[PDB]
Amino acid sequence: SKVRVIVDKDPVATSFEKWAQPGHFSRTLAKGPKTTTWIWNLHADAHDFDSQTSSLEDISRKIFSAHFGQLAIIFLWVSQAYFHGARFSNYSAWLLNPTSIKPSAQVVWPVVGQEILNGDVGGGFSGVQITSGVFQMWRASGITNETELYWTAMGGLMMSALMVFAGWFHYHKAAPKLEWFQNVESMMNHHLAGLLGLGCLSWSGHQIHISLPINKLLDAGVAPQEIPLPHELLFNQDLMAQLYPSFKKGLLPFFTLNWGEYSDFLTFKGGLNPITGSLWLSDTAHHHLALAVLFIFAGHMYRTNWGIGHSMKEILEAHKGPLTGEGHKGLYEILTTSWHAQLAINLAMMGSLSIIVAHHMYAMPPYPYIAVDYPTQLSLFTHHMWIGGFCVCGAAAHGAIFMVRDYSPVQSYNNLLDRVLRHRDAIISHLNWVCIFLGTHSFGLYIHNDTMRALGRPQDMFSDKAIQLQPIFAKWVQSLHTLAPGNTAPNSLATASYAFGGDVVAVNGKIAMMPIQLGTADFLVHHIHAFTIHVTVLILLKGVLFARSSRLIPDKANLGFRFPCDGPGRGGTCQVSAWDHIFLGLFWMYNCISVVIFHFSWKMQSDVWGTISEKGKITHITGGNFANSALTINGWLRDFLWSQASQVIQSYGSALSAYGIIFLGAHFIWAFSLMFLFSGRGYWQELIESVVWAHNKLKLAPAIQPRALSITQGRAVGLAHYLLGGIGTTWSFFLARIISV
Amino acid sequence: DVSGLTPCKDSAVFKKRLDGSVKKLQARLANYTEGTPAYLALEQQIDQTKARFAKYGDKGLLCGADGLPHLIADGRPDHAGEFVIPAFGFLYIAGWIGWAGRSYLQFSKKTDKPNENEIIINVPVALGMMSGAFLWPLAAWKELINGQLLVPGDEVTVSPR
Amino acid sequence: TSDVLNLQIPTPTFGGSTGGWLRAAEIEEKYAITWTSKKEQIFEMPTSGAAIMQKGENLLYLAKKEQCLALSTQLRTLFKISDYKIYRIFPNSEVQYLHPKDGVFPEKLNEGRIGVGNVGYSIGKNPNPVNVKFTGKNTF
Amino acid sequence: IERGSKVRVLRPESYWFQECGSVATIAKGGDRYPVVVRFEKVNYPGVAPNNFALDELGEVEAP
Amino acid sequence: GDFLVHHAIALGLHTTTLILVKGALDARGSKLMPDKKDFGYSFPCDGPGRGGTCDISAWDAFYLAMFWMLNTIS
Amino acid sequence: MFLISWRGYWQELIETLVWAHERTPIANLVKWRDKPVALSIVQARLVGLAHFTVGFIFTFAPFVIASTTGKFA
Amino acid sequence: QAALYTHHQYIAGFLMVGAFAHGAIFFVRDYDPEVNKDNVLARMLQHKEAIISHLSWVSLFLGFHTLGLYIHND
Amino acid sequence: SHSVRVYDTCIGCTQCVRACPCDVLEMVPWDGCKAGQIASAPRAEDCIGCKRCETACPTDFLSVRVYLGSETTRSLGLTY
Ligand code: CLA
Ligand code: CLA
Ligand code: CLA
Ligand code: CLA
Ligand code: CLA
Ligand code: CLA
Ligand SMILES: CC1=C(/C=C/C(C)=C/C=C/C(C)=C/C=C/C=C(C)/C=C/C=C(C)/C=C/C2=C(C)CCCC2(C)C)C(C)(C)CCC1
Ligand SMILES: CC1=C(/C=C/C(C)=C/C=C/C(C)=C/C=C/C=C(C)/C=C/C=C(C)/C=C/C2=C(C)CCCC2(C)C)C(C)(C)CCC1
Ligand SMILES: CC1=C(/C=C/C(C)=C/C=C/C(C)=C\C=C\C=C(C)\C=C\C=C(C)\C=C\C2=C(C)CCCC2(C)C)C(C)(C)CCC1
Ligand SMILES: CC1=C(C/C=C(\C)CCC[C@H](C)CCC[C@H](C)CCCC(C)C)C(=O)c2ccccc2C1=O
Ligand code: SF4
Ligand code: SF4
Ligand code: SF4
Repeated sequence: SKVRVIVDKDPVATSFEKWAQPGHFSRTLAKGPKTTTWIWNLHADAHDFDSQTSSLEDISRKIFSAHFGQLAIIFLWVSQAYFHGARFSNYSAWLLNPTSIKPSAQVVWPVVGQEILNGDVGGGFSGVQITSGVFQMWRASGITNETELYWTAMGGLMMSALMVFAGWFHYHKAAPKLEWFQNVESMMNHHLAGLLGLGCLSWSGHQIHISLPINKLLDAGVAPQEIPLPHELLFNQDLMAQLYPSFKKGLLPFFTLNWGEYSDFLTFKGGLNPITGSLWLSDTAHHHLALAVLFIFAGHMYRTNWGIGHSMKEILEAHKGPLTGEGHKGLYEILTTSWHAQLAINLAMMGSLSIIVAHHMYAMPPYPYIAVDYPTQLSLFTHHMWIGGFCVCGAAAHGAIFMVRDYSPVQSYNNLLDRVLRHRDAIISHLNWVCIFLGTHSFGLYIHNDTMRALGRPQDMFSDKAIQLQPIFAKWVQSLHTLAPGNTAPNSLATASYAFGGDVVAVNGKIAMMPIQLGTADFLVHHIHAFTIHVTVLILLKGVLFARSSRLIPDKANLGFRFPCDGPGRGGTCQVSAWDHIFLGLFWMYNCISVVIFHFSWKMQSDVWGTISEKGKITHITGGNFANSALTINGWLRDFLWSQASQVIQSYGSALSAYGIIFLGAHFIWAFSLMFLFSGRGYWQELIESVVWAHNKLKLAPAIQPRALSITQGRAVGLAHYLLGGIGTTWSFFLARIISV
Repeated sequence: DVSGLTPCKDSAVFKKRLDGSVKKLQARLANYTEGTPAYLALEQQIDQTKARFAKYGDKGLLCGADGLPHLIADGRPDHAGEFVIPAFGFLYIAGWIGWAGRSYLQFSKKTDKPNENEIIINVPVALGMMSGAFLWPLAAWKELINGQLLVPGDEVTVSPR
Repeated sequence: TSDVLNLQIPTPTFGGSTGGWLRAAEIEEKYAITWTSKKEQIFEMPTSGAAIMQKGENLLYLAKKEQCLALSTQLRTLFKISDYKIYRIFPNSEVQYLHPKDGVFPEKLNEGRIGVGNVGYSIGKNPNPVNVKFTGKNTF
Repeated sequence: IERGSKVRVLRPESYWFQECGSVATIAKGGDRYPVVVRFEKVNYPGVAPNNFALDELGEVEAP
Repeated sequence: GDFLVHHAIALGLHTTTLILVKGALDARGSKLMPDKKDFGYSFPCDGPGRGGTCDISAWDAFYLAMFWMLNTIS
Repeated sequence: MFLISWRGYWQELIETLVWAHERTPIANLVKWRDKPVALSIVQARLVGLAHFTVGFIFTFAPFVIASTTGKFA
Repeated sequence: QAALYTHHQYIAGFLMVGAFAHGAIFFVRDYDPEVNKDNVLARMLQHKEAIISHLSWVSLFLGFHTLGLYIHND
Repeated sequence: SHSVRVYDTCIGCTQCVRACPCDVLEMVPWDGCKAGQIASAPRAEDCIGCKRCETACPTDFLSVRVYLGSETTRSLGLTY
């Protein structure tokens, strides 16, 4: 038995002693503050466990306990949504009419005149409108009662207390040894089967036994208070057979492999449910079954205590070719002896997954009546875009940290990491050329369109009435997807999503999903997206590759991961660290995500969202102006920003006035960022000296000497303020626009 | 009166703003059933609006052509309910805060670990100075006359110039 | 030592990198470092990558003095080699000896060195820049 | 001045100009700046002491 | 509104005067750099040592006050 | 650009571009006389400030002219 | 009428910044401390900390109060 | 080339010589301090100006001073 549980007993005593000794974790900060830099260094080095201890075992134990604390915070955050739905919401009135009642689960206290924020959301309720989509998520689970929300909140509180106790227990009572964490094959098998496949299996079971009958009865017109309770549906084959006439046969067709008898509640019809404008829940349960079987099957791959299985060291070391030398040899030790490498991979995967979630949940609305809730769709898309962008920047940050700290040349000789590091100039040069080519083309077409329209030459533009740039490949892929049911998806009733072409889906006048037509403006903005992604990749990859050394500075690894410069020498070595590369790439991530969400908002308001009247008359929100106005920068400025800021600037005196307040405040914070971003430390230090003179004159000098913020801290403060102001301005603008139309 | 302004109790635009403010909430009130806490909250808002406008009329504020109260920071005695009396109140409170901070600074300087007394506050002594700073205009004057408030000037560090 | 370099010293086995000297090393200025090893082991190159240092005597060409001194710092703070020599090769095959000049390291005192750039007063007693106006000289 | 004296620094380019410090050691030799003064406030590099000449200290308190 | 915007204008004038006067008076030296006159009116920095010396010259004070002048004129 | 990003990033980028031009066929016969380097720190501050000011003037003048011209009052 | 006013105000801001810039240059490389011993100009450098600190107080007071009034009205 | 000067407030604690990445500084004998040595800059043409020596000086307002001046192919740190 090689895979075993080895655990130390009572390693660290639980005491409130180092709570009163701040900065105890590091050697330098524990000696007490002399200046007002020890405070910021205390805050910056709190989670840098690799610089506190040289033992990987203690670092891993700290990571595990911190994971438990994070999971406790997330459980409390789930419990807040369930409790606010139970006690502070209009979820019942929304259930009785989920097309005219606006969801709201957040009520303000009247003290200062802020009771105007309690708007008329419908159903005899006053509160702030909710764009989280938790109401549709609860309706997709069959939570028609307000008691089940309360008990879900109580269970979430219990689970959060459990995670707090587990975090204390695994650091102070039973902390696992280093050999426990390095069982990556066992961890991989257990995650792939028990977490993913068993979660899919249990959720498919809940779906089949609770959400399918309750949502079927809800779509049939039965009021929520006359629907059988989920425990009355769980153990009633007669009632389920009344709803789905396949439970008469019971579990026997499952074991006899006659799975075709279960096609009443396990379908592959595709498309959207016409009643709710969402995916069929039978398709969802079938999807979760397929995923559960696939994940449990995949969790049987890696070797554990028994002789069957794979070793991941042998898989990696067998993959090598002529052009790559030793191949993947030595990556197993890298990924089993370093946490920063695992962050660099997992953050990239999680950011890309969040972006995939954003692209998939708008064209395929998975919750009932979420497609006709336009604020929910816009908020979810923009949210997951921003989360994905932040995580994909953090992946490059931790790759740089690994390259500075945990890299070893003796371990990684002539493998893929060494070969990548030995030709980094070619990579950075060619990616530089690609960035310049994409930028010149994609942006100069916009500038050329601006010039032609300003010179009174619309016939010389890059438009559909002019020189055309038709995205022929995307149109071909759309035509392939539209013809998939029957030909390349023979057991399919409808298309995967209606964005690829097909039929307009309408739920009580509003458009749920209709085909999205691609023109030359779509070609132009997709090339803009590719260019912005490429420049962000250029900055982050240059930071990762040149983290150890460069032609300018041969010993950059000896200076650390983050450091301000190496003096004014060599003409100037400002922002040479990989940290400054992450700092510069975060701005370009912000630019890319802002352009992506602007494209989404304008295209969906212009060509998808709207109303339908008699004889299929489609009237969109903005009037189909994306095709001719998204070709010029002036068209963007006038028809998107100026035209859609009318809702956020006229929100004063109404229930949306908080959005205007946050609009102004986020503009203020964004402008406040440039103070740190443009200026430098020495001026502020001299001004602080001038203030310290007056303080010394009035016997007011603090013993902790006041200092200006450090150069790295000044850059970090400016970047954080810039991101907060930008995301706040876009947040308030989107929410105030899309709530009011 | 001053600057051509009229009293808010004698201004028609102020009363028009009153009527508009109560009519907006009355129009918001019509979609709620009576006895519900939303209805009670809205009528409480209406009563609060009426009380606020009546108070602004009664306090003697001057409204302009827009029907909004205009504060006279001149220093006239009949407008001392404006700036001057909150000026005295804030000056007293700000001097209180400054003197409490200065007294705790002196105490923390006179100890053995001045740095640790500023990130970790000696709460009993801090409360002592904090409550004893209520007579700051007298204590500060006594320290100024005694020569303990100000450093001579040749003892504070200065840049070379 | 003197201004002599053995051109036939074996080089560390390196797979070739995109960090080496460019065209202005056979045109303007080139640097080399020679050291003595006791065993065959792997060291990190200052121009990225990893190279195996040969057991015995080694020779390595770089483009600037900073790279040679960074490699010497690596050969000191890590596995102990303290007899490295840094040269400067001109395009006309002329070599000039730079590091360990007087034979000993600069941090250790050596009798026979002359102080260059020493100033006989504190830094706060420099002349004002008005007194050097229209003269070409400076207050250093 | 002696060891343990409290002195005021008269060097204009020093961080502790017109500030009080404590004499630590007076070296008896050819040193140009023999007196060692230790201060309670660190400078920008964080260094507490410095070497000073006998004419750069104004003296405040005898040992 | 004229009162409020006149106070804003006074704010802009005083802050631009602050930056310019501080640069002019600390052009000859400060605690962070007592020998600033030896390095001239315009120089990049004094290195990352003793905390960091970004934007320490009087030329950088001009460069900082240019933004504030543009702000108050706007 | 010039106000927020500082020399080091651009100097390394210039060095990669120098390798690119020196190590490509056909185009390496064209040789520069002055070695390309990044802009100096004070030069970068000046260039970014001049950009800020020129953009400031050239975005306020059309507004203050066209808004008055577009209303005649 | 609009263009001439904006013209001359921006030019006024430019000249105002340049005057202080050249005063800083004069302090850097034209000011003689021995010629100006106890002068009306050297005393400006003697109490420069008071001047910068009081400009700091005026600017902070004005900014705090006019931004607070504007945000209150908002 | 930059110009490096060492003033008589040197204590001979050798940190500037160790911090130098371009072999500019070296220790010469002296009699003005307890250590009997003062720093010197005999190879200021190899100075790059990174001011690592000025970060390593412990004396109040550093004794070794680097003034940025003319730029050459060595002081710019150009490999091309
Ligand atoms: C099938 C077994 C199993 C399961 C379910 C998990 C599940 C988990 N592990 Mg884990 N692990 C396992 C085996 C397993 N592990 C083994 C064998 C090893 C050693 C090789 C590890 C080593 C390991 C490390 C080192 C870490 C984890 C972490 C995690 C969490 C990942 C965060 C997440 O996705 O949140 C999803 C959240 C939930 C699913 C909430 C439920 C939480 C409980 C604890 C899950 C199990 C409940 C219970 C068994 C099911 C009862 C069913 C009942 C209702 C009928 C997750 C709770 C990470 C973590 O977050 O640490 C805390 C982490 O750092 N694991
Ligand atoms: C899985 C997520 C994850 C994890 C575990 C870590 C973990 C770590 N990161 Mg990391 N990082 C991440 C994501 C993550 N990061 C992402 C997504 C980015 C891109 C933005 C980065 C960018 C990054 C950099 C650039 C650096 C790190 C560093 C570190 C290390 C020390 C962090 C520390 O002490 O901060 C302590 C925690 C804080 C100081 C709190 C920060 C508070 C933020 C800035 C403000 C948040 C504002 C809030 C959202 C909204 C406020 C609203 C307002 C109205 C109040 C640690 C190993 C540092 C290091 O040295 O690594 C070795 C380092 O230099 N990370
Ligand atoms: C609107 C402001 C703006 C603009 C135009 C740019 C432009 C650029 N940045 Mg950038 N940047 C900005 C703000 C801006 N930045 C800010 C605020 C920051 C701070 C975070 C940065 C940080 C930053 C970094 C860190 C990097 C860039 C890079 C780039 C370049 C991308 C390559 C490219 O496509 O160039 C092509 C030129 C354009 C896209 C702009 C002009 C397009 C015109 C309209 C068409 C062509 C005109 C032609 C050349 C001249 C004809 C007219 C002439 C004859 C008169 C490009 C020069 C990257 C780079 O240089 O690597 C390649 C890079 O790594 N920037
Ligand atoms: C109680 C402590 C205290 C006192 C008496 C003063 C007194 C003074 N400060 Mg000051 N200051 C303080 C703390 C204090 N400061 C702190 C903590 C900071 C950092 C944020 C500053 C930052 C600061 C600047 C930047 C400036 C002054 C200036 C001034 C002078 C003019 C008044 C003014 O502008 O106030 C304004 C005061 C502030 C904006 C800071 C207030 C912050 C809090 C509210 C005060 C601290 C209270 C403290 C926590 C109480 C704890 C003690 C308790 C345990 C008993 C005056 C001598 C100005 C000057 O030089 O004019 C000649 C000037 O430009 N101060
Ligand atoms: C009568 C007015 C006047 C005079 C005689 C001078 C004279 C002088 N100044 Mg000066 N200055 C002035 C006004 C004046 N200035 C004003 C108003 C300001 C504030 C903005 C300054 C700010 C200033 C600084 C900060 C500095 C000087 C310096 C100098 C000296 C050298 C000049 C030099 O090298 O420039 C040579 C010429 C140039 C550099 C040309 C640059 C072109 C500028 C950046 C504009 C380019 C933008 C362009 C128009 C964009 C086109 C837009 C289009 C595409 C649409 C010289 C004695 C310098 C000096 O030596 O001091 C020690 C110095 O450091 N001055
Ligand atoms: C909108 C952007 C913005 C804002 C708000 C500021 C704000 C400020 N800058 Mg500044 N700056 C900016 C952009 C900005 N800058 C840019 C882009 C540059 C170019 C690099 C500069 C360059 C610059 C220089 C060079 C200098 C300043 C200075 C100042 C200060 C002036 C004093 C003042 O107004 O105090 C008012 C304080 C504020 C407006 C900050 C907000 C504080 C709170 C949030 C206000 C809340 C209102 C109310 C009081 C709340 C009650 C508090 C509650 C706890 C009771 C102030 C902190 C000067 C300085 O520091 O002198 C003292 C100075 O020398 N800045
Ligand atoms: C909402 C929420 C919650 C809740 C949750 C829940 C409610 C859960 C549940 C869960 C569950 C309830 C789960 C279950 C599961 C189950 C399973 C997972 C089963 C499995 C089974 C199997 C796997 C079988 C097998 C077999 C076969 C088939 C053959 C052989 C034999 C046997 C029988 C063994 C809480 C409060 C926490 C918090 C908040 C949120
Ligand atoms: C009759 C009249 C009156 C009066 C008036 C007056 C008296 C005015 C004045 C005014 C004034 C009285 C103004 C002033 C201003 C000032 C200024 C504006 C200044 C500036 C300065 C500067 C800019 C500086 C510079 C420099 C430097 C920095 C350094 C040194 C050198 C020099 C000098 C160059 C009244 C009201 C009763 C009313 C009626 C009419
Ligand atoms: C009649 C009136 C007015 C006017 C006013 C004025 C004009 C004032 C002035 C004022 C002034 C012209 C003042 C000055 C001052 C000076 C000084 C020099 C002060 C000082 C102070 C201090 C020094 C303080 C200290 C302290 C204390 C005692 C407490 C707290 C803490 C401390 C330490 C800070 C008006 C029209 C507005 C309105 C009506 C009324
Ligand atoms: C202003 C500034 C400083 C000075 C900033 C300092 C000293 C920060 C001071 C932190 C304060 C004390 C934290 C608390 C702030 C206020 C006391 C509270 C305001 C609360 C509001 C929400 C009202 C730098 O040190 C700096 C360094 C490098 C680049 C740019 C800059 C820079 O722009
Ligand atoms: S950050 Fe400041 S000190 Fe560092 S190189 Fe840049 S200008 Fe010089
Ligand atoms: S670091 Fe400074 S004090 Fe020490 S020997 Fe070198 S020059 Fe002298
Ligand atoms: S500037 Fe750099 S290279 Fe020159 S002496 Fe100082 S540390 Fe050495």
